[PDB]
Amino acid sequence: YLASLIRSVVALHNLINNKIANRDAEKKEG
Amino acid sequence: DLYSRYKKLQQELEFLEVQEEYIKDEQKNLKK
Amino acid sequence: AQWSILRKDIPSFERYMAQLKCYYFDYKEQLPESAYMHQLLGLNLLFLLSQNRVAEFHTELERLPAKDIQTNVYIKHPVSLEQYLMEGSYNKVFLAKGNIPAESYTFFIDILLDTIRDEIAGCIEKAYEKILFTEATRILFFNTPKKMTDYAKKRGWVLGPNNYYSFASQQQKPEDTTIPSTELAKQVIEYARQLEMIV
Amino acid sequence: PKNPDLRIAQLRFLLSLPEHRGDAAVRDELMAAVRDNNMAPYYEALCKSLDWQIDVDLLNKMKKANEDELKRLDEELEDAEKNLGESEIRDAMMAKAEYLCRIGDKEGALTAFRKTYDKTVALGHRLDIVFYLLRIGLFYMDNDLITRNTEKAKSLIEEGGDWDRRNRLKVYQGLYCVAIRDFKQAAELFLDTVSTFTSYELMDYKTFVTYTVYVSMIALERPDLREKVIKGAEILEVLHSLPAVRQYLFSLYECRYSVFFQSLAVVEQEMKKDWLFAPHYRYYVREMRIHAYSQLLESYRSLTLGYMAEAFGVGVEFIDQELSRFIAAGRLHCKIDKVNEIVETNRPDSKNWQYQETIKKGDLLLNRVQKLSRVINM
Amino acid sequence: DKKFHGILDQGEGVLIIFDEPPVDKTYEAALETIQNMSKVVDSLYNKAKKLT
Amino acid sequence: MSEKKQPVDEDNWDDDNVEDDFSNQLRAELEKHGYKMETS
Amino acid sequence: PPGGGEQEPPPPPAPQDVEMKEEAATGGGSTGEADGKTAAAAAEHSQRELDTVTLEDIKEHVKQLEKAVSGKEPRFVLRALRMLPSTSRRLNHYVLYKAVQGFFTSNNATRDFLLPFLEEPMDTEADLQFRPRTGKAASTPLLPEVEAYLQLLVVIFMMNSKRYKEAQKISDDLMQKISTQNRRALDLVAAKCYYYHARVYEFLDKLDVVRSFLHARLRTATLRHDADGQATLLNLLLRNYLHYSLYDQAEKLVSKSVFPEQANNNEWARYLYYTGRIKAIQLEYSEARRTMTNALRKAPQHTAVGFKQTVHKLLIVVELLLGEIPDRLQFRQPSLKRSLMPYFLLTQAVRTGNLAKFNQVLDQFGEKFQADGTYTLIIRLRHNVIKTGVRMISLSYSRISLADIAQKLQLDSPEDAEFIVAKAIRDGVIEASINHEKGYVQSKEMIDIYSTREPQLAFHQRISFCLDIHNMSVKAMRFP
Repeated sequence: YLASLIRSVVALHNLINNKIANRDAEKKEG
Repeated sequence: DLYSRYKKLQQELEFLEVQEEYIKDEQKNLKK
Repeated sequence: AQWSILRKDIPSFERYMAQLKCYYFDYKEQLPESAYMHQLLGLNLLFLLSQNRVAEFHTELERLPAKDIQTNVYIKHPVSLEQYLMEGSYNKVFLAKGNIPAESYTFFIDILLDTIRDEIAGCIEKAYEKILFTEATRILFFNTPKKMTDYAKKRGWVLGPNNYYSFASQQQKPEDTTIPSTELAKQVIEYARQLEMIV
Repeated sequence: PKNPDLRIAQLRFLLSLPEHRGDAAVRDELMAAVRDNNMAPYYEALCKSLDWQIDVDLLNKMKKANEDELKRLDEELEDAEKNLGESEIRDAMMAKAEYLCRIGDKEGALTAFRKTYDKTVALGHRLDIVFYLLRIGLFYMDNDLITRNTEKAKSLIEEGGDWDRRNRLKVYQGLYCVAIRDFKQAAELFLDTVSTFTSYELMDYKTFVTYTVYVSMIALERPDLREKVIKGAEILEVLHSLPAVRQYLFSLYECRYSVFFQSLAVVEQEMKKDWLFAPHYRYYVREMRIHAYSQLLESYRSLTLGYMAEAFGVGVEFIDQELSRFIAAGRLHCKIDKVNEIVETNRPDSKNWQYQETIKKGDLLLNRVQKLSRVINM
Repeated sequence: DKKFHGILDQGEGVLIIFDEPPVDKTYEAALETIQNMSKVVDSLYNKAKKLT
Repeated sequence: MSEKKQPVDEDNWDDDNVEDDFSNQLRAELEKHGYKMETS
Repeated sequence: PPGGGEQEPPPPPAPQDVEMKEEAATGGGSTGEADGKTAAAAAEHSQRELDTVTLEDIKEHVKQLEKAVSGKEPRFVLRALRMLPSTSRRLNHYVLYKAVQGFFTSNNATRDFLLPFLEEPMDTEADLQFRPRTGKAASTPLLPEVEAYLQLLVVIFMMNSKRYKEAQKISDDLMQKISTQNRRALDLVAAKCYYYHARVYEFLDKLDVVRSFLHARLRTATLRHDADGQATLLNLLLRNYLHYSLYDQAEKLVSKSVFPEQANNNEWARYLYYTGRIKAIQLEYSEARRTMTNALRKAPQHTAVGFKQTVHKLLIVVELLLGEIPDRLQFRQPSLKRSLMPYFLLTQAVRTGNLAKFNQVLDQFGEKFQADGTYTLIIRLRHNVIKTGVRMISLSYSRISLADIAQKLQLDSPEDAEFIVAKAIRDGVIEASINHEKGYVQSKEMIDIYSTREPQLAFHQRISFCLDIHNMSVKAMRFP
């Protein structure tokens, strides 16, 4: 519960930080 | 065109299987 | 179908009944009502209860809108029968055997009661060691029958000094349960494998 | 006007809903109703009570007189005297609405309160109007007004003045006892019992002590209940006045269970005479009956229910049926028995308790990141 | 009142004395992190809700 | 987000756990539950 | 005209302007993302499709006179769009014809010209390169055309429009789906056309005609690869075969196509509803109620939606087929008032040992039970009338005399109390056992559920799921 959960949430934090920074550079190209 | 497109997809597919291989290999060897 | 149940034939009775059911599987069904249908289904509904297809029993009952409750004792007889198998009511099955609106349903009910007797047997074939002949009358059935000779020759249960002997059906349970040591050591390995190896 | 007013709302309940109880409430309400000029609310109350009597038109012209006598005051005032805000127009027109809260219905009073609320600038006059809305929402138990203005009292007012909020602390948990919140929020801020005089803002004292001692033995069993209510001394003064309430306390704490039921029998029947009463009585007793069982099964692990037949009350089959209903309820963690007649208990260990909490909270967060992973990635 | 670590029996009239487990700390520190991790998923829940 | 699976569509405020437990067991709880003692 | 007619000019033009620029930017955006970066699952495809379920059904119902949806057909009657000048010619025509329909009156669709609004919009050089445009702008004019509901020579306007649109879909399915995969669009297009073609076959005769074609679309599905195509068609193919009250369920028991394997939280939700309906009727109760529980907690994000009222209705029945019952009506709705009163008063009688009240419920509320598709409860819930208390007793007591349990279960005979408890343990209600010597029904062993390897099993389940989220997240997060 302490190692598998917390490592997943950190990688889940890297989801949203990627997908926000992906499309906000995409929609602001032009 | 219908045959020439088919081989060009194979050659690229063989290539970018090699490039994903050693980058996965290099990233392992880079951690040391 | 009437000839199939009269001649005591198991695979052929369901063979003709399926094609009969395929003919009530008619897509364009104008089809004025052949008055033998409801007891024909009741033959199949009682037969398929008898071979312990209870999951197929209730999924067949979908096709009747109001004949289950309003009328039609031919279909009302197995579903009242199956209701009696539910709660605790073994004996009402064996008492309401002697009431059939149709022909006697004899090739269905004798296999039907025999697959009730082994459940009473499989309850009483446990490691609970000894009972007497009056428990055979209560639990199994039948004050002095040929059936006590039947279970004497088929099974044990021999009447000794006014006592039946049922042997211990008890298991031995050889357990260590640390013997999941290889598979538990295996189970740890794919943990660290799936953490690593994708680099 | 509003200050001794809440006893009337007790006699509105007590006369009406127990239909057998129609003897003594009307004896000291009707003589109080011909007093105090109470004219608008009692028409429906006279329907459920004895049908009619002609004092209606007597005080109708008398309620019209004092309506008109002060209406002509503040209309001449606003046409001659030219101050605003908290002026003489203010305190005359709040005297009209306080004439309405004492005499009329709520509706003319509340719209005059909203008429005069935006004419104020001082928070002290604002909060005294919010005192009036909270009390008239407590008259007619209307749960819509009281939820709003308490937030107005917290957020919009009481970042300013001070120690007119303890008057409404007793009103925050007056809401919680008329709600089903008989558990912790009531007993937590009832615990400051240093408010004595039976005022409008402190509606009674001795019954307030009985309110905070009934609700107190559900919030906590022994995380030092005995310091806050038993080693407490200012509470111990006035329960020395009431012998039955004190006996109800010390029977439970000093483990006298047979006299505890006789005390609890009086409490439930005495609870019947209350107007915030509907959440209590079917829930209060059954929570305390299972409260006494749980600590009694503690310190034993091989109890016999024949020992419940005299140390506890009587009724061998009565303990048997009531434990059976409570074990099947998912509470009262023990295992009743037949012919051995031994009430064996089973309580979990540390590890058997901790493993259950982690598997409940584990599947909660697992389900929580199930759904979150499906919202992302299309 | 927790002055003593034992238990009684009515069916035996017999007092039994046992001890207490002090090893609660690891599971106790475990499930408090789940209360923390429940709030950070709620923090990422409305972060994805506020903007996709 | 329809699924086209729609086509048809303290008084009792927090009571239903306590109500599913007991409903009508002579809720006055005194005339038998406290009046055992004349039978014993 | 002075009351409502002066507020008639404001409703066309702003839905003519900014609602038009929705699919203008989306259909432009979906096309270029079909051209480059063709894996556009993380794009505006989904939420626009979430809009076409929600928004455009409530954005417009009629075909929107003064040329908002009645103008769409003179708007897209003339679309060449074939070469880069032919697009830039029509991009000038996107400026021109929308301005004319915003200013003046084009061809006004007075609910009757729908087949010349299917030929000539499809004619005048309309492309199969813009097959999402033809796919969307044929499926979206179903919705003014069905929801008029006048049904006077409009059933064939439905019928021709679907067969036109699906022949365009077939022409995609055989000819050059070059990096496009319109199945993402054309799944719900195949659904929305056949929700109402099912409704057409509700007003008239049976809908096995749909199912033979729906096998054929599922035959051409699952062969290419499954990207929601097998998922959407499977719930559709299951629904009529469940809607028919014939035998009908062994066809689904042999239906070994159980895997969509990912369904965007919404197909998988109601898929678990229909297979829970199946496993409940063939007496697999314990597996049914836990996947009904999984279906209930999977899509609650709705507003009094009615199928949530349906899955909540079945799940309390199957747990009354297992003895236990939770609180149910604590989330009362504007529509749950009708559905709480039978079932709460039902389980009121189930928990008691009363039967004359229970039959009074059946005579009172049989019509609703027959309306809900749950005839079968009376033959199966009378079983658990005796099985509720014997589970309750075996949970409460520990070692009961079978002589005493007969009066407690009001069984009126001590001798068959062996038989019910035999039925309970053989079917596995309680793990207790009978001493057939002096009346004992003794319970289990002492609780040993920490030092007997059982905490490792649950701990392995939570490893195998949580780090599986981790690996699925890392692959899904980095596209660039």
